[PDB]
Amino acid sequence: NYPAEPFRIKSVETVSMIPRDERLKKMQEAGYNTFLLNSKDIYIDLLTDSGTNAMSDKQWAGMMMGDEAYAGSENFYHLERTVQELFGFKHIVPTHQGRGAENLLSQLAIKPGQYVAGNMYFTTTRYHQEKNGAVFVDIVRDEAHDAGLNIAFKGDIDLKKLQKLIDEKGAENIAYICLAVTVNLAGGQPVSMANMRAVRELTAAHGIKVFYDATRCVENAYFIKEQEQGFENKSIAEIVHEMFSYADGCTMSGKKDCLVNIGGFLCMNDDEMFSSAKELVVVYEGMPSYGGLAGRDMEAMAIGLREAMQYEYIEHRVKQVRYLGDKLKAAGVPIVEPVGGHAVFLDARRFCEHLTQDEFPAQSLAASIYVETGVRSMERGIISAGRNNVHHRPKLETVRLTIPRRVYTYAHMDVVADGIIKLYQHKEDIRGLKFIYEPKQLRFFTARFDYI
Amino acid sequence: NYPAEPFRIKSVETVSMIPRDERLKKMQEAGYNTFLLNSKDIYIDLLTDSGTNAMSDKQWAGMMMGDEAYAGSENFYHLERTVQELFGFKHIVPTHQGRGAENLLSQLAIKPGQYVAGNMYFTTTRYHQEKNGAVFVDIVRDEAHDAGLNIAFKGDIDLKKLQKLIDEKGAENIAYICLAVTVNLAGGQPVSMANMRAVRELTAAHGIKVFYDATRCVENAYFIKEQEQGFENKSIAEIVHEMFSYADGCTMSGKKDCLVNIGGFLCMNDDEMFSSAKELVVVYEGMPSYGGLAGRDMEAMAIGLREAMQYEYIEHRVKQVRYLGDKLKAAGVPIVEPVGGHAVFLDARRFCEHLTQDEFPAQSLAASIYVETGVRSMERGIISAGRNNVTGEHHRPKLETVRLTIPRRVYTYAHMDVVADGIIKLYQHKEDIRGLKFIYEPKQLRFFTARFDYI
Amino acid sequence: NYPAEPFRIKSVETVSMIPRDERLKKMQEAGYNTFLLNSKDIYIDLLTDSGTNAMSDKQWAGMMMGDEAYAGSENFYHLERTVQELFGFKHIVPTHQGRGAENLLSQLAIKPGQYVAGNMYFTTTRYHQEKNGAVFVDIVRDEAHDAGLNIAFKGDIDLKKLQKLIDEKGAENIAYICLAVTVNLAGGQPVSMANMRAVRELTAAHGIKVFYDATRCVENAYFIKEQEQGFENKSIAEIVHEMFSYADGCTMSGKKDCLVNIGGFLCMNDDEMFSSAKELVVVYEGMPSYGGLAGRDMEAMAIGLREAMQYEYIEHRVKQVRYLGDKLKAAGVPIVEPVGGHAVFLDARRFCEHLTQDEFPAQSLAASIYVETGVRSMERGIISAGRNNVTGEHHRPKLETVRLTIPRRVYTYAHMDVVADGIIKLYQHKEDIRGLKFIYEPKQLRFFTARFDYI
Amino acid sequence: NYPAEPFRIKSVETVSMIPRDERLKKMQEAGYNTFLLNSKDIYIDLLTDSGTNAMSDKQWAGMMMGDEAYAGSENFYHLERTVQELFGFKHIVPTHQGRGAENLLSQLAIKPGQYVAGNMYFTTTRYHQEKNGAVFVDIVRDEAHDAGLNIAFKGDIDLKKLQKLIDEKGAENIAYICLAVTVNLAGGQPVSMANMRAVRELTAAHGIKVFYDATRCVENAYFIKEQEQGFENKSIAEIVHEMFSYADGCTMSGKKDCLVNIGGFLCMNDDEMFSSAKELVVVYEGMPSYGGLAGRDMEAMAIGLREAMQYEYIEHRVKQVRYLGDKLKAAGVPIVEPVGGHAVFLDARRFCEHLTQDEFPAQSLAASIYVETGVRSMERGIISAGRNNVHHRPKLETVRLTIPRRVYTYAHMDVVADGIIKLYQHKEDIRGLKFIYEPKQLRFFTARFDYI
Ligand SMILES: CC1=C(O)/C(=C\N=C(/Cc2ccccc2)C(=O)O)C(COP(=O)(O)O)=CN1
Ligand SMILES: CC1=C(O)/C(=C\N=C(/Cc2ccccc2)C(=O)O)C(COP(=O)(O)O)=CN1
Ligand SMILES: Cc1ncc(COP(=O)(O)O)c(/C=N/[C@@H](Cc2ccccc2)C(=O)O)c1O
Ligand SMILES: Cc1ncc(COP(=O)(O)O)c(/C=N/[C@@H](Cc2ccccc2)C(=O)O)c1O
Ligand SMILES: [K+]
Ligand SMILES: [K+]
Ligand SMILES: [K+]
Ligand SMILES: [K+]
Repeated sequence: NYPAEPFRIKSVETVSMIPRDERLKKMQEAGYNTFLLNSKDIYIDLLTDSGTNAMSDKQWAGMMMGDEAYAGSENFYHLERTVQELFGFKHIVPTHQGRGAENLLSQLAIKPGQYVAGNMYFTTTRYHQEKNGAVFVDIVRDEAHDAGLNIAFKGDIDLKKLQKLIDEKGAENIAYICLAVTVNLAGGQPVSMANMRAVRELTAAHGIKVFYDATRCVENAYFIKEQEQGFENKSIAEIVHEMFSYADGCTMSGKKDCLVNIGGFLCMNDDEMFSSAKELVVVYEGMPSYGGLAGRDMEAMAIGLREAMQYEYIEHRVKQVRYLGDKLKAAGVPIVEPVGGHAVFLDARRFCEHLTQDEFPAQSLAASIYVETGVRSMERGIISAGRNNVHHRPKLETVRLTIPRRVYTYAHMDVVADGIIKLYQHKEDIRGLKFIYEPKQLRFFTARFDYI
Repeated sequence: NYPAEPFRIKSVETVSMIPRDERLKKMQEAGYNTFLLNSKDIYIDLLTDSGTNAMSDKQWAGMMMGDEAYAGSENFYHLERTVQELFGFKHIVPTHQGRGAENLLSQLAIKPGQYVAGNMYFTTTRYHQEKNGAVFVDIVRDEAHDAGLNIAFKGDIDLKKLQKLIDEKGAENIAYICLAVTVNLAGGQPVSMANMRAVRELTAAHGIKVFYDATRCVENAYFIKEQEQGFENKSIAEIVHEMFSYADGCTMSGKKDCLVNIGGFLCMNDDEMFSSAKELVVVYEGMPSYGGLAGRDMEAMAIGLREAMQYEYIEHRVKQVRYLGDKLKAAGVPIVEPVGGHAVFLDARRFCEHLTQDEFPAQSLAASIYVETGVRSMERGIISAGRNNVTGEHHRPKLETVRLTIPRRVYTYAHMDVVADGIIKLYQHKEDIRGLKFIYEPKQLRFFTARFDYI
Repeated sequence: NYPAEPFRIKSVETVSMIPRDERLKKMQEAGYNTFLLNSKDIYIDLLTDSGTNAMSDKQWAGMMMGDEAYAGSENFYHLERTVQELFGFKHIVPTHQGRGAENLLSQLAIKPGQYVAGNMYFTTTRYHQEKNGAVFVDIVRDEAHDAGLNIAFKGDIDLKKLQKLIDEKGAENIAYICLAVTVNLAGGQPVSMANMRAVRELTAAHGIKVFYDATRCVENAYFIKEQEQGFENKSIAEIVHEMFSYADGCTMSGKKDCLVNIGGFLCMNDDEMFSSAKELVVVYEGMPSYGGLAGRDMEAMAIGLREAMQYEYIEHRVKQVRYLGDKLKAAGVPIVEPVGGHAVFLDARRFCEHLTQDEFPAQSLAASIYVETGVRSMERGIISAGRNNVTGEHHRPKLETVRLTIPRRVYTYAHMDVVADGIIKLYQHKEDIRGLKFIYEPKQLRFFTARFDYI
Repeated sequence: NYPAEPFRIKSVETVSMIPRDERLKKMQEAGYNTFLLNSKDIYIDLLTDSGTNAMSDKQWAGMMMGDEAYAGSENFYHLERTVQELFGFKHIVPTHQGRGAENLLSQLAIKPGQYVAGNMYFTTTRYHQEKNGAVFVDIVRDEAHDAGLNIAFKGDIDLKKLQKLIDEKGAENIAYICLAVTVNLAGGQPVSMANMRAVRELTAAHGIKVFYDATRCVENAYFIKEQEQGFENKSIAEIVHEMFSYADGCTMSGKKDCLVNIGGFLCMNDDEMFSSAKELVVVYEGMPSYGGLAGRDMEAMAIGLREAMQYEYIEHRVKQVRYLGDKLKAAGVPIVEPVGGHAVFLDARRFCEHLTQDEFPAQSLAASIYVETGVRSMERGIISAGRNNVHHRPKLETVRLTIPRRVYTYAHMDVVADGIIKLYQHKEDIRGLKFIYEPKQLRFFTARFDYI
């Protein structure tokens, strides 16, 4: 039901084990904002799965083989051929991480006033689209916004919505479709191959380009192998390769499914766009031959992307997340369903119905969770959705327990679940928050609170 | 209760995950001898807790700071200060691992014909004692030889036996007392502080030296903290320091409780013996300032011994082993009791009570465990006992066991479940396990390269 | 005098050692464009001193201690304290390297139509200034444009030009002064402390901000210690701290003087600009607590910046480059003078005075150097200048040079001899060097992938 | 004439650069014994080439791939096949370093009262021979004991002496011939292939076994390629393999020519001796499958032994030593000739003729050299030769400047030479030593002196 880790522990990261009374003072020193906690005071850090992964012995051997040459590095060639083989795109440009690739794509592929349509959006991706003049259009199925609705492949694009956008706006005014795998904001929900194929067919008939946000494509491939009829006999690598065969290019944060702590890249099949991409990468990232990465990190990412294709690794990755979700759900703790590939999302408005929204139940729930167990989590609701000129009220008001790859055990998942549940058994005791410091911008990062 | 890992995974070691049918072929190519399996074919390797530990990020940082100088390495001085602080001995000599320290001690402290008495024995330790002319005497409590008896501090020396030896042989004819912590041969059983003090008191009244085999002294310290009344407010480091205050020196395999993959050392308080040890170490190991270790490894061992003093680390280490024993015992699987600090020992005589010992039930059980789970375990039964080469008969040990030896910080509870679930499943059909026979038996060291086939 | 390396080799990087005939084939397969050679085919790679440095054992120990947390990493706090101590700025934001910091600064500090004035320019720096609407003005001393003039502190800003700009355009229309240390385009020439103070004094009287391009500020500090009277009793760290006391902030490529393979940062004293920078860094680089770097790299950069303050290290760094220039100059080989902190620039116009600039003498000289020695160098001449795409004509730079760029702590004087001996041998038969012509020219970034063949 | 380093610097070992006045106090704190100096106070440490080498990036990648299994390690199999391929012996037993292999060989191959004959001897090797009851006989050519005599292949065995030993003692009373390559005590002097072939032919005709001390066999192979007629077209690896084809087994300290910081092994062709070796290694070293080494060190040594076969590496290794020797000899500094593979040996009785032997000119010369430059060196004369029951007066009274592999540059060699020469230009100023502390045993290690 829940497989054991398909690897051994090679080396350990020492943690402190400071007790509850001391954690309380550390939380109070952070003004009750988990973003202000220091890493040295954290037992289990579930802020994000981005860049927090444990590398393997083979990756660390590659780390000693960094060819740091400015051009012509063996590490660059290894990453290049690995991505060409596993993803099937003609051209690759490394970037220091995913939002560097998004910066390049959005400048290369958007004319001001055009539309970018996607299955929901991610913060940085949509910023770079809009900064370059695009209008974002959400074409995900309506169900993906219903947090409790347990349906498969919730990340799928609604073809009816895409058709409507083409009819109302015209194909020439659509810069591209942005298809993300998995869909982070919906809870890490996967996209079916049938949907990628149908989106490809409809866009190609109109000459519209498709670019993937590939950041968790291996988790997505696992959901396809597990749940999409006809893929039970296909390897993860076969599934990944077919996925990208329905795309014109992709942006990738290697910090996610390539099992590294830094790294990303931009892929594309078009030669002229590749030429333009090489001119632009020099401005922001570095020469096309390293893209703002040390040689040893191009090497680690090449090795990690291939490790991620191992069935047992990605099965265990996803089922470990699922174990945390299953234990919370069996206790009645309200969560986004179905559990996604990389995180369990608490529904904090359901958790703290005794507190009003304006008392910040997600922030105070995250604070309570650290004090009782030593775990940090992130905000994924109104605050992240931004404010609107004419707030950006989201249906998904979530607190994220984000699982780094290969870092934690099921016993760590139990510490997390036991603490969230023991809190949930006295849920009414948790206390609302009020600001005592709020900056104008990026407030989730440095704002400070106190109890009402 | 079983605590969560008081650490995170910093990096992982790749494993193959081959399925049962392919494990059966690897087991057959190994002649059904788990000692012959390739490491790359093993998912969970419980052959030994020696030298198989996972180091920390701080140790690996130390590995980048190896001062490889032949004499005067900063890493030696760090190892020296650390052992002087944590164990309290005056002098320390590094050795490449534990049996190199034993070689030195036995040459330094034994005159031929003298007796060495200990709480049971370990093979390398006793060999070096006997090779240098000592006669071994077991002075452990009789309870330690009852593998089913669930009692605390089973490793304790019987003071009456030690008193008896002093009276019959004479104090001047006893080279030293060899007190091991924990006691490996009894299943990893701890020694109480009460016992260490009484032994120190009795030997000191007669001028007799006491040297500890300190290889799992931190596991031992945890049992004292957990179970000896009056130690509940003492830190692991306090307990360790007090333990060694009752010895004249020690031999240590860092490969066990110092959380490293190689390394050991010899400690002593006597200045004259220290001079002689420095003269001998150059013969077998290296200079007194590196003792057959790279500078980076003295550094890793210095850091790891200090890491081992963290209460939550050693609590979890010992309770992870206990989890494995508890789950087996709850399904009725026969094991040595109580569970020791580092391993669970299956009682293969009872597990395979349809087989005779001449059909090698421990060897066969270990083969079955690997086939069913990808877990390697060690035969510790008639095969490892060897054959009497005077008579040609097997040595027939009372203990016919399979050792599930747990490396420190390498595995999780889910790995422990893989081990337990597969053993419990084997146990539910234990009568189906077949006997083995030799098809190749070397003259010596037969457990290492012997090959078998099913009867 | 040329000091010995004030370090030992801890580990080496394997190289192939292919002979001349096989180097000729690799050069031909690269289309005679050294930017196209494979790193594995190069013995001594002098393409750039950026990101190619050798780290120390202490830095590699830091690499094992990467706290990879998304926010609040211990490595960030270490980098923060270190830069606050050594540079003296109030606020620091990591960026993945120097041009990421430049992107942020130019967006934060420039209103469209304003002027940015500097001591010459660097390509990425000036691009981000112009992309955000600034007009660039060169206020370096006229001497810096005379490549043969052997004078000290050639990088100094002409205070009269800065005064002239303030009077003609108005102080409110100057976004900031961009003072680079050293000045790359003049050959790596240093700026005097006297000049930094005078610039600070003049700009402060008008409310004008000053930001340093601090990429080789430690090389710059060494020239001040060596050649500016009154600094002979000052430590490198004292000089560095005083330099930055005359700026409102800086952009830094750690890939140069912080002795790392990746990393950079943005510094400033202004609280309001710091808030805005924290809002912008999330757009392009990452959180203010990692800025597009792994935790291990913030750690390595923190350790390396502090290592760079050691006098003997930077003395040897700069004198190793000087050794290369001196040996070339003594054989009559034409170079930019005086030699800068990080590179020797061959004057390929004069070296190949039998070729026209349209025959690409720098590109060809660099191809010849690799064939004869296995040394890679960078074309910094008409090819890198690019083609005017409005008119189709080459951009024709006054400087037609080959850059021998020296990575820090990677090479020895014997490697410098390989470079010099081969160049001197080429020079003794310089008339034999052939012109090149395009056989493939990309529309943009032509120095990176253009291919050539001999005329 | 002197090639540049055939590698780049990947990482540096930080040193202090403390000046002369501070070095003087550190030397005085060491009682004027370089063995008592702390490594952190040393710029250039030339005490020994044993275990002090710089590893490569590929070796450090292998260090991250340590398979620490007690039996069946991939690292063991790699070392095993590498040694079988490069040395050609049937069986290999790892040991933690060379004297662990000597302990095994001497117990396996010596009956009490038998003779072991060799081309000179080394300290640990001869101790293990004699401890197991053998009588040592030196059968090196007489010239090898003449330090100033510049002749090629000074390490060669005198076949006339070997013949005499067989005739006087009888073949059955000779346990084995111990042939070392190079010969350390003679100054690192090489042995010719012609001599290894002739020793093999004579011993085999009498049934006498030959075991090599292989510790610097790659340096030896370089001397053969450079100087022995007919080997100029042979690769280093071809030469090494032919060398060991004239032996029944060998002891190897990997700490020397295998380019590692720890490690060694015992090789042999005989099956019964291998079986006996496996039983004995368990007592002293570890199981035959790791022999007292971590897996990662078996890996590093397998990689390093193959790196040592690169012609340009070993040419530069030897010529760097030769450069130091040439610069001293051009200044009139008296040295052992010809310069050997691993060290330059000062002749300190010729250097300090104004001081008597009993004033310890070698010790005080080593002290002076550290104070003026930051360099440590070792004693190789009477003190190392031991005392005799009925001193062991040696013709070779040498101070060794021992060069670790891949650690230092020619500029470091110049610091060393310039300091020894500037001393030699005022040689008469150096001051004799007297004991202020002398232990009974191992006195070179901890004894303390003062100036007369
Ligand atoms: C689907 C998807 C992502 O999840 C993604 C990064 N995720 C992140 C990191 C992050 C970014 C912004 C605010 C908070 C946290 C996550 O914590 O979820 C990026 C950017 O990649 P980058 O971080 O490598 O620039 C692109 N697409
Ligand atoms: C020819 C030869 C060697 O040189 C050798 C080691 N040399 C050493 C190390 C050493 C040993 C004893 C006293 C002083 C220094 C050297 O400094 O010269 C060994 C022992 O190997 P080991 O050190 O690996 O045990 C065997 N044969
Ligand atoms: C109580 C005690 N005292 C001394 C030592 C020696 O230390 P060292 O020389 O190994 O460092 C050991 C180590 N025991 C290992 C390794 C082993 C040894 C022989 C056969 C199989 C396995 C095991 O129990 O597996 C020990 O447990
Ligand atoms: C004075 C000065 N200011 C800023 C930067 C940017 O720093 P960063 O973004 O590289 O970290 C640099 C780095 N210069 C490199 C790299 C390079 C860049 C373009 C073409 C070729 C090579 C070179 O001189 O080789 C610099 O020298
Ligand atoms: K990270
Ligand atoms: K090991
Ligand atoms: K780099
Ligand atoms: K060493």
